Amino acid sequence: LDFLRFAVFVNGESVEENANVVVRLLIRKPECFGPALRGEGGSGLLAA
Amino acid sequence: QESISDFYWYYSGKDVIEEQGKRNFSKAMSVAKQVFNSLTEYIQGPCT
Amino acid sequence: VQFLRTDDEVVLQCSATVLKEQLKLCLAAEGFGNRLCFLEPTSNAQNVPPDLAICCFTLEQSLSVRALQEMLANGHRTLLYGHAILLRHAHSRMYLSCLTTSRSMTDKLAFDVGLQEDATGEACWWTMHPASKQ
Amino acid sequence: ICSCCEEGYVTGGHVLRLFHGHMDECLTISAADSDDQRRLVYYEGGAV
Amino acid sequence: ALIDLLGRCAPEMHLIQAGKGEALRIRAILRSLVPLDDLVGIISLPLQI
Amino acid sequence: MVVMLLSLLEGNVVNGMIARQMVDMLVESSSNVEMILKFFDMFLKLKDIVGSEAFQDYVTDPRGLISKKDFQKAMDSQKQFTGPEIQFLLSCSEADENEMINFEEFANRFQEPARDIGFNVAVLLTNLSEHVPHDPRLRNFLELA
Repeated sequence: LDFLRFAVFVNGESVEENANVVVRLLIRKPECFGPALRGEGGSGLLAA
Repeated sequence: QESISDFYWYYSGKDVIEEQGKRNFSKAMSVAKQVFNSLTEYIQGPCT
Repeated sequence: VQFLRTDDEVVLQCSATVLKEQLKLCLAAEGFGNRLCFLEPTSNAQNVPPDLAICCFTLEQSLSVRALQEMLANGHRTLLYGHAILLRHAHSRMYLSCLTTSRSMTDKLAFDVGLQEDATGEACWWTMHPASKQ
Repeated sequence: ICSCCEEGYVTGGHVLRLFHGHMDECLTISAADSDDQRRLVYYEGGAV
Repeated sequence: ALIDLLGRCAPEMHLIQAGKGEALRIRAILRSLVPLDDLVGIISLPLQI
Repeated sequence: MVVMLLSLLEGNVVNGMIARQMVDMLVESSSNVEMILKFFDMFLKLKDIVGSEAFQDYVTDPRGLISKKDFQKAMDSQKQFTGPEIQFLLSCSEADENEMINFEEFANRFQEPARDIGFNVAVLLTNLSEHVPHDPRLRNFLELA
């Protein structure tokens, strides 16, 4: 996640070209978000 | 063909083509010209 | 072989292995009333007949994605994997669309698919993708 | 659904009228809220 | 770090004011993944001093 | 492209299968071929209308050019071009301070670069027409070209 942050946000401007790709790859695999934010049994940020 | 179609369709709204788009189109159509000349040669004789 | 084209009425079907059985079911919707699409069983036709008047979706428009973004800003074309299409119900004469109403409770991100009264925006348009690697 | 269908000739998924004999007479269930619980079948004629 | 990356992939203010469809969709996905309640509740979660 | 299509049609029998597939390709791109042939046709007719003498009575200044409105109404008066065709001619024309369009330059700008492709297209259409004689689908292509 740290490397992804550095890959996206540079010089006080988030890159659209890489941000869209990063969020697309994040959403095609909801397993990246861990036990929370899961499709079922993910509870929430508060519970986690 | 699909790549040139996509490139044109992106440039369809902008009636004025940038110089970068012009040179990119030129090198693309040079590749297409060479492929077409390769096909002619493949079928230039009456090879059934 | 038999590549589907524009202006072809099509039923969308899928399968579920519940209780070691093959449903081979298909979606349907009653547009005037319950706009959201609901799956309708298709197996056991000899047992109970399936209602097929609400399963017909005609491919009114077929067009690429880059053409889609251009046409958004603005006969029988064969569908290609990756292209956009505009399915429309037959009885309802309303276009299939991803309704923004998140009715689904199980999957928190699941917008319930339904029927839109008019084909406006990207919600009505849908894009196919080749499931098989071949 | 449309697989080797025919136009101008009858097709599956169509809705039509089965005129018995003359076109004045037509196959039809019953009148509205009839005493047969709308289950019997007849060949009524006229406005039907 | 995950919430940082999401709000850090979030689209630009000028893109939102231009009304770009992809920017609005990315915001919609993020707002679908993380609600305002979870953000405020954890922000208001007790923090031992 | 047209040379490759001709090489496909090389050594083709009358009502040949490859000729029939070529005609199917043409009628699948029917609108596209229509606008390509139309594009060649409008500038050929533009050269002819530049040579015509009524259009010389439409040119006014001794600059040797013709105004935008004068050119538009001359095009409509000869009816060599429909309304949108004259609009597209105005789009491709070189506007001046007086709107005095260089008709000579406008006519011969596309005369030389399009000569080879137009000749190849004519060769392809003649070959297809004479090797698919009973082709009403190709009749409209021939009459538009």
